[PDB]
Amino acid sequence: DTFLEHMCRLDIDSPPITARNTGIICTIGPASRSVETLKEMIKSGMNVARLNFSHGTHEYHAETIKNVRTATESFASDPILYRPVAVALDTKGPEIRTGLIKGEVELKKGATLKITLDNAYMEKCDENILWLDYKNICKVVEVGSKIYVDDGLISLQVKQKGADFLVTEVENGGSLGSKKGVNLPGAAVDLPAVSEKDIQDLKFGVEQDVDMVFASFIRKASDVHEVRKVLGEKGKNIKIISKIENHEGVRRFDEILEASDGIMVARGDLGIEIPAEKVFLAQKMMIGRCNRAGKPVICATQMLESMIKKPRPTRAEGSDVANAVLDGADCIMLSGETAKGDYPLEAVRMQNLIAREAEAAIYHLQLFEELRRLAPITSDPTEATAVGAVEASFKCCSGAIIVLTKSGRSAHQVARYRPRAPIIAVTRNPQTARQAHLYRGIFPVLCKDPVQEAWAEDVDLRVNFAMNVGKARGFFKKGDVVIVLTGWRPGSGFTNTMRVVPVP
Amino acid sequence: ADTFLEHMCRLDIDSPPITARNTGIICTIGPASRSVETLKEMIKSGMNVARLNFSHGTHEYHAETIKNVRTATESFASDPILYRPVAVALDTKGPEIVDLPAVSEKDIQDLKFGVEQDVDMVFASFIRKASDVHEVRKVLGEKGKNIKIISKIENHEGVRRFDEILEASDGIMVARGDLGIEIPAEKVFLAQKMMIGRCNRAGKPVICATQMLESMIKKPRPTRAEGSDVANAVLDGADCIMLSGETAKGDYPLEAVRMQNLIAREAEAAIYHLQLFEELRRLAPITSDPTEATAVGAVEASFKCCSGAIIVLTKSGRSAHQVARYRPRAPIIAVTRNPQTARQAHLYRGIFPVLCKDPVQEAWAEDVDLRVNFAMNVGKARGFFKKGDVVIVLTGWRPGSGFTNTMRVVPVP
Amino acid sequence: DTFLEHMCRLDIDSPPITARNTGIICTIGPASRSVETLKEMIKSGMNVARLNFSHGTHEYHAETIKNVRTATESFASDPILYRPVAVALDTKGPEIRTGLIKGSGTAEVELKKGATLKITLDNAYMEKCDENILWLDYKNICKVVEVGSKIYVDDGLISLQVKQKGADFLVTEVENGGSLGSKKGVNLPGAAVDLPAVSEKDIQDLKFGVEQDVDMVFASFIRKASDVHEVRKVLGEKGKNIKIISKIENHEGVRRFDEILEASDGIMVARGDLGIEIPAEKVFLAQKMMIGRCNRAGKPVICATQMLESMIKKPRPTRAEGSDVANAVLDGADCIMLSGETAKGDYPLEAVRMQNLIAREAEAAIYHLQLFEELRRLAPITSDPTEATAVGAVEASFKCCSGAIIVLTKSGRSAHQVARYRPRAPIIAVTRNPQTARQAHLYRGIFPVLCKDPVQEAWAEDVDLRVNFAMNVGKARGFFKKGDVVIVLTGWRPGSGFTNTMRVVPVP
Amino acid sequence: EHMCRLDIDSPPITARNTGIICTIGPASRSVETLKEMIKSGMNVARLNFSHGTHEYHAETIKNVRTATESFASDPILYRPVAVALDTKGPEIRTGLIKGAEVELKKGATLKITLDNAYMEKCDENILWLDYKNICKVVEVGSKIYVDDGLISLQVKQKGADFLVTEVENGGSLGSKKGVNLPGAAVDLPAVSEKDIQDLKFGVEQDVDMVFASFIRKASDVHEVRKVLGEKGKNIKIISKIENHEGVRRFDEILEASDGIMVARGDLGIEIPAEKVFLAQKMMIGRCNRAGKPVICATQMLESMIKKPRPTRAEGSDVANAVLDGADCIMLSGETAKGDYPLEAVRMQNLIAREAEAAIYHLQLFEELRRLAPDPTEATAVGAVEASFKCCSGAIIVLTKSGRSAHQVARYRPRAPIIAVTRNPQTARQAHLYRGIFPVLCKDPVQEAWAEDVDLRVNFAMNVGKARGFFKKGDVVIVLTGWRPGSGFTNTMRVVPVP
Ligand SMILES: N[C@@H](Cc1ccccc1)C(=O)O
Ligand SMILES: N[C@@H](Cc1ccccc1)C(=O)O
Ligand SMILES: N[C@@H](Cc1ccccc1)C(=O)O
Ligand SMILES: N[C@@H](Cc1ccccc1)C(=O)O
Repeated sequence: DTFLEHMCRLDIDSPPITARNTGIICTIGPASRSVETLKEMIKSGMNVARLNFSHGTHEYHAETIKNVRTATESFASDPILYRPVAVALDTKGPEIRTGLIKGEVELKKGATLKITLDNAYMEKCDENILWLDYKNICKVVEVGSKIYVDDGLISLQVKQKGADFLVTEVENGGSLGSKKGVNLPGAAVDLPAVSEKDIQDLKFGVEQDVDMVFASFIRKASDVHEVRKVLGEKGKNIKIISKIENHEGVRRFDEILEASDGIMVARGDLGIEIPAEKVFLAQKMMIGRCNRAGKPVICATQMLESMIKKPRPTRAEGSDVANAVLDGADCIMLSGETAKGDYPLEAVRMQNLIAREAEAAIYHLQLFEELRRLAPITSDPTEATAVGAVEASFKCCSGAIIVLTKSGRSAHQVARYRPRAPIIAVTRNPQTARQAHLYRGIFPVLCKDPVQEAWAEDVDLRVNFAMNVGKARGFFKKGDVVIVLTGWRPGSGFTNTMRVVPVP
Repeated sequence: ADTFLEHMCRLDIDSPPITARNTGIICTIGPASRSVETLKEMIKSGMNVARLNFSHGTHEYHAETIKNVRTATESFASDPILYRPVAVALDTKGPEIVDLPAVSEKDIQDLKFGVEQDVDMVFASFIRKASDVHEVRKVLGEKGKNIKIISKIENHEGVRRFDEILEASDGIMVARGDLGIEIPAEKVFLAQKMMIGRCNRAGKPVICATQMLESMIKKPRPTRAEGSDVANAVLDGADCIMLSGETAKGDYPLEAVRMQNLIAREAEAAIYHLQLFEELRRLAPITSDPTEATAVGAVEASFKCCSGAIIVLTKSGRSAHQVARYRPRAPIIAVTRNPQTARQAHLYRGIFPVLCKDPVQEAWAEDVDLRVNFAMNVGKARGFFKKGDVVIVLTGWRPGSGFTNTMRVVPVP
Repeated sequence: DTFLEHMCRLDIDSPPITARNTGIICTIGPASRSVETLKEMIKSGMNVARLNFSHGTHEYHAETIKNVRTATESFASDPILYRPVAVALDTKGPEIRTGLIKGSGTAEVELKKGATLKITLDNAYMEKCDENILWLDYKNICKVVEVGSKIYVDDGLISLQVKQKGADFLVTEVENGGSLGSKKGVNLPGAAVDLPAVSEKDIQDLKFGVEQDVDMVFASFIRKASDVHEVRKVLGEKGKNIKIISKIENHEGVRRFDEILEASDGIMVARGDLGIEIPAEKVFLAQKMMIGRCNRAGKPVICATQMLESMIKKPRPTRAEGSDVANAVLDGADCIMLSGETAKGDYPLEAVRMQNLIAREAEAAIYHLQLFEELRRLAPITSDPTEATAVGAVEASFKCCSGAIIVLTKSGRSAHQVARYRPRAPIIAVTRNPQTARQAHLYRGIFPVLCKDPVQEAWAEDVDLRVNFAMNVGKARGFFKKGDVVIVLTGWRPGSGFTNTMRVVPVP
Repeated sequence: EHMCRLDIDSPPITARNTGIICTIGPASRSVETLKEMIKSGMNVARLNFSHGTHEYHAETIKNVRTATESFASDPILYRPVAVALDTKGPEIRTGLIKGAEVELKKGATLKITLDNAYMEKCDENILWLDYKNICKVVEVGSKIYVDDGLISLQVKQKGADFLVTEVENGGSLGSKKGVNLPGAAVDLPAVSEKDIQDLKFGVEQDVDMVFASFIRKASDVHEVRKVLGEKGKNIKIISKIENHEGVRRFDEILEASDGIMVARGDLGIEIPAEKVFLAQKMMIGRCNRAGKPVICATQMLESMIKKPRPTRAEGSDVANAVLDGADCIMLSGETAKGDYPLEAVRMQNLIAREAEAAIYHLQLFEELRRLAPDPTEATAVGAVEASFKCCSGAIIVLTKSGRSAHQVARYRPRAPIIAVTRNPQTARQAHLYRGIFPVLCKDPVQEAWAEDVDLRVNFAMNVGKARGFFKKGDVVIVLTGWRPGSGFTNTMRVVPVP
């Protein structure tokens, strides 16, 4: 009845029998590359596998994808318990990176550091000289500008502008390693959004059959469509997730969202570009707008960073990941925790626990009450059935909303209204089953059975397939009642048929 | 905005904060912030309550600090319009290494010292049950009966028996770091949200402590994860935010106070006051106490006739406290001649307490107008409202009233 | 959003664009028995034909019923524009009547105000009544009345108060004076009269209704729940599908309304003779209470008597009658019954036309959204698919501003449960059962249509044909057009257990 | 819905919140009868200036005030009684029957004449009326209605000074009966010479309200306001809507008028009889939205002129007027010339008290809140809002001009509004507004302001406990100013009943 009293009833000693509705995306790297480890990671709750193309070769990532798909299809023998695992391609984009250390160096406060463009010191960086790959650096920043190196752990101040160099004073010190990312906040970064390397990697994704692309450093709508053109006709089905990681992306969010399939909120990279006391507002703004438009939103960076070396996360991390879920994030991404961490499996397992516990603190009723009031007054048959199905899901105490779909668009439209009941998406399309994980609350199942001659025989077969899996995952028992969404005729165009069927 | 989602959607990071910072700021005063000149700058920056950790330091050491807090505070007493009341808190040591005594021999000595030093509130450490709260109440006695007891939840048993503690206490402190080692980390946020929620329902203050801005001890800027951690705590419905080592021994104490003001004022824009009040009105037991009736009616009017503030003429503070439990968007200007209640009012979120130093007029009605006019001048100076605006004034009916039942819709002169 | 706003922007110069959703029942007597008149009455609005079995023999009514069906089936050649006409049998019921005054049945004796009068059960006085002595055919008068009770003679014009009780005699005091004729109705306010639910004639009349294949029975003078089941048992297994509408005619019927409603299919509020029993300042509350309780239950309620009585002699009704009928519609009544206006009056056609005008004007004053909003919260929590799909269809009817709700029903039940929640859009009940199409008129909002097409062997095609049939009628009646969107409720597979399927379909 | 919870056996547990206006004629003129009428529930006494001399009405007013001030000994039980003046206006009236009523039969021929020799010789064949310009404004086929529309005539032949009509709807024709000409450009002045003399007499008699007959446009109300002028600036003008143009140009009339009377009987003749119920609901609704009193008149308990008990159709009609949101309901011939005048007022009190049980006050308030676009208004909303929240027994309002209490009644609370006033005229005028229980304070003004309020609140608290509005332990809401000689009624205090 009230959100306030809903928070008052939260018991920590009471185990949560609420399904972990958010999708877990894991960055696959050197520590989780093997087939055997991936098998366990899928069981723990991995839904999407991210491949970071900032490092490694095409051949390296090709073997990674093979290991991901081998571990996934090891459960294909049992379609009742099978889980679709999506493949993701994270682009490098316009990055500025440091060189190599001669022979990690320790930087002291107030010390003079010379950032050069001379390729003689490319692989000879020390406590005095530094090299980076952005040739137009002295043309974009003036005297007094702040240069951030390695997650913004090392901060510099330009004392004097040079020709092919920059004289900087160290404000924040630390262990400066090789090949580290460089940030220039408030600079006219004139690097292309889609570099020549990005064009190579994006086309490789088309050939490796990726389900989604995480496009880095997206600043405007024209950037998104440049990624759309590179994917072309053969990659028209691949979902483009635009990563917001600077101030311009926050400023021009409306045009980015309207051009993109989804948005990734990189809170670490954003925290360096914009002031720290404003990042929480940007996260809550961007997630809320993605909820309004009904497009997937992923939270990345600074999630469980402590789990790279320790088998347990801290308090602040557990609270921060949970608050992202409460904001309305569809997915939450693990970076170095699963990529190169000492405890990759535990990083996935803890994420399942943190997200599942956050589910109890979500007041679903209000979300649907509010989303239907902003839902445009339309006569769209699918949209009217989507509202009606979620409306009926709350009133019938429904175990699930079974949605029969080919494209996924009808199942995605149900997810927009955020129901308590999990949305079982029945499909024969393997890609749309993988891509369904981007959305919160959608439980995708892949029907392997052939298309039945009669239309009614096919629907009842797919409904009974979803009924079996829903009972297997404990969503609903025998005496429960669920909602089924289908079309009316073969080649319908609209998923407008809603029926309230009791579970056999 | 008609919608909480719409309220989140319209948020703009480039837009300067329009709403004043309703959250309370509590600072641990130690070696770094002990000096009068530093304390003066913290009061200007936004410090409301001064904390003294009795885990270390002698009674001589703390009495010198309390004197310095009051030396810094009373320098602003020259301007009654701009003067800010600063509360003095006493954080008791608490038994450390369970049926260990609720109040140790040192704690009893420290508590009685607080009564002598005229402290405003006690942060009772390691509270596990209701008998622990009553034992602290016993030590304070009749001389410290107006001192507020804020129970510190630090263990698993503190969470399990929270309801008997809250009813007995005057307020609650969520020690998040201390709770983090006692219970699993993936559960602390739920415990934090439950406690803050139940405190909001009860009408009793709630404070968030430990692991707020720990990085500001050595660095002049916080990590963005801390900025989120502080903001969400405020967004849960917390009244006050407590800084520990950032102000006590850290290298950047003044910067920590200013950063606390910036985060909490930014988190203020993400708060939906329409939902908070409507839910608190529904869940509240329907009257029939004339004050609770007038408190609800005033908060509803603050939205309906779009008021700039709620002026409350209170003596003990309880009236402004019962208006604060319903969470209005407009600030609650609590006018009082009592210094202690002006100091203790910072515990409640949304209250701007002002100390009236004017003499009591022989005619009651004239004294009310004088107290109201003072609140108008303060409100205009703080930029809460202007001449054209309308405010809601709350008073008692006659000299020596048991109720604050009188309500006035009054245009600003 | 405001109900007051609706009243503020009402215009009398503006004709009603809102459709008349409340069913019209007409009594067929001497003035309207002719097929030609019955043809014109169906055109004007008539939905249900009422036969008053209080007068006229079985032979007389059988011709009228035949005449009603002759006039109805003349429009059968066009399935799109055909309107089913229901047959209603109004029973005579139990009635207390006096004897004859001093011989002849035309003789009339004056009665003093404040004088003593005696009532006897001795049958020797049955044709020997005067100023002092009166006779009643009710043999059990003494055991239902007590000292100080009221006895009303002839439509409540003569009131009496009993002073002393006996074994089979009553001495009474006269309060209301006037002339007293022979064999006239007697009323007992607040008294639990134990006359049998069905009279010996009613047993004959109810069996006759089954033989004439009636749709509904207006069971007269219902006082308790067992009275309804008495009529039910008489109609038997053969007349199980005949709807029983209980008539509330006295104080006991109002007091024991809940048990009557839970035992009946519908309710009739006969305000006229109910006004004789209970005081005038309480009749309107009884009317508003009973109609409200019927809406919550989801069972039809009809208002009767004192409707357009002036139209028996005049071509136009009075203001008070126009407002009285409109208020009854606004209370939430499903049907509105005409008595002497259509039966024995001078202007039976002008009466049916006027009823269409008032009931259509009242529809504008009704705020449809609120009716559903208050009925949604009061609906007890149930996981029954048939009721759960019904709430979703009415939810969408306001959401996507639908032209109509198309319901494929066989027994009527599916359409009834949708009508319970009162949507603005009409409920087109597509049925193959002729009786279902006729009985549906009892519910407000239901526009029944009779599909005469053969059952298509492919189930999906049989639905599409019935849906396209409703789509054809909907355009013809002007409920919706090409651009509009409608809601369709169906089963799932041939011989479905529930009507669980709902569709949002555009109009071709 | 609380409609299902209604019970006819249980006595009404709520006060009769609507006002009762009774017409005073020969059958209720006496002081003895008037006393019992005030006891039975009469609030406003209407004087119909269509009949009787100025000498006749002055004695009637005297008798009303003599009967009212007999209860003045007990200020707790005292009820203020208002005096109303109903103007004649543009009326058309028949002549006098020679030799008594004549029988008019359907199909017969009746001649309408303007001959002054025939003005007192009216019969079955010939009939005289006072409208001298009837020939110029009426046409062949036009309908002429006589005696409140009971008798109808259709014009068959026109003449220079005569009209030949056919009797369409027959009946019994009395003397000096009212004549209607629907759809005719009646060039009779809105304010006649008699109307000027009657209004000036009203000011002389110190009347509280004027019932303005046959108002078609806004300038008709302004013309009445001019005749009252400076001396009668505080007399409330209630415009009667009796014709079609009054409905068409309603928004301009309401703006110029203090209140509205819905003459349903006259309206049912001038417009189609079926569309009247919509007009009644529209005019009441617009009056409730504007915060001005609306009265329902004519065809209330008409059968009570002859019978001691009304029909159920009359009871259901009178109740529905209240249920539409009417402030007052007026009796005409039932109390003026009827055989049972006292019983008519008692039925009125019963019906309106029973109809009160079927009103959902929370619905009305939540709807009137949103349509509202000032400290006095803001405090008026808050008082009604709180009255539901703390189940208040009453809303006590200290008022001088009455406006403060009128602002409260506008939002239609469930709790009775007790208006404490020292102004006698505002105490009498307060009956126009629904849910306002006016009470006249005759106590001297206390030197200390807070003392004057606490004494007045105690006076209202004694009245409320006597009327059964509340008791010890209940909660009331008090509305006052802040100081003596103040602007706004912005003070709201919640006070428990001792
Ligand atoms: N789609 C995710 C999360 C999820 C689980 C269960 C129900 C709904 C969503 C998965 O299948 O793992
Ligand atoms: N109570 C705190 C915060 C606050 C400011 C302004 C209004 C309300 C609350 C203070 O006065 O400093
Ligand atoms: N069922 C009635 C009334 C009605 C009309 C239109 C829509 C709904 C109901 C008829 O067919 O005439
Ligand atoms: N105004 C009328 C009716 C009324 C009675 C009681 C309460 C409110 C109104 C009177 O005082 O007599």
